[PDB]
Order: sequence, then C-alpha cells, then structure tokens
Amino acid sequence: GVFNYETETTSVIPAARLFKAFILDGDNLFPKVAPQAISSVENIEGNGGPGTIKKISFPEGFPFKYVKDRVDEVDHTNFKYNYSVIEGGPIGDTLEKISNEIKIVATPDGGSILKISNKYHTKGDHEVKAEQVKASKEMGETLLRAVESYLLAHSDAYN
Ligand SMILES: C[N+](C)(CCCS(=O)(=O)[O-])Cc1ccccc1
Repeated sequence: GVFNYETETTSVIPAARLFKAFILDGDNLFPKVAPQAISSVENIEGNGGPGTIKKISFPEGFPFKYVKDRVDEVDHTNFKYNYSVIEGGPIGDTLEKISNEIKIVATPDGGSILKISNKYHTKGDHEVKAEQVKASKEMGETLLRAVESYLLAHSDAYN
C-alpha cells in the first residue's frame, strides 16, 4: 500500500529562479554546493523529461550507497517536479518505490514556499518509519539551504 507524507518549507529565493537552480540544475548544483550530502549525480538514460534515470551517490559513511531517481513530470509553468526513487538505498524487498511531488509557489515578499509530498509504495505493508521520513526531509533541507546560499552569493547565476 501507500504511506503519504507532506511537508512545507520556505525559501528567501523567488520561485522561478529557485525552480531553475534547485530543480532543473540539481545534477550540477548538488554535488558542487553540498558535497557532504551528495557525492555525484549520474545521468543513466534520458534527456531530462519523464522517464529520465539519474543515479545519486551518497558520500562515504552515509546509511545508503546510492539511489536511482526517475523524473516523472516537470511543469515549467507551475514549478512542479514529480520524480520517484526506483532503486538503491531503501528500495528492496520491503519498499518498491518512493514517489515524490515538489511544488514551488511564489510569495508576495519575493521569496517562495516549497510543498513536498512523498508516497512510499510498500511490498504489501512494511511500515514506513518516522526516522526514514525525517532523514529524507533533512537531506532535502540541507540541499535546499546549500543551493539557497549559492544563489544569494552568485547573483548572476540562474537569471
Ligand atoms: C530530489 N530533488 C528534487 C530535491 C528534493 C528536496 S525536497 O524534498 O526538500 O523538495 C532534486 C533532484 C535532483 C536530481 C535528480 C532528481 C531530483
């Protein structure tokens, strides 16, 4: 079955710019700005739309070695990005896939809000733990903060 988790966070960066950097240039930025969270991102197949497979490797000493993520949808208008964890890490005989949905909304102050949905699909019913969910949210925040800091510091980047 499916376990559904939703979380929200804010950014000081406008939605369009953040979407261009944090979502659309993730393969490039994550290992550059957050090397202690993501060691590399390899494009396995595809040119960046639905079905594109990427292999995300974690640094030495992390709980997991790598995950394979697949792009599900990319909406450039409404800054929505759906992707699934499809192999590696938590995926195996207890968890088939994690489907994720990220939407970035502009706020009046010039910042943005990110709305994050994570659906865990389980082999029958292997209870997804609060600690797996925390770890996921934390890694996303670490990633978001490293990118945010790079965009604050490099005003020419992603205009
Ligand atoms: C995984 N991201 C979409 C970041 C998600 C963080 S969050 O859960 O705080 O929204 C980026 C990503 C990068 C490369 C490939 C596929 C996805």
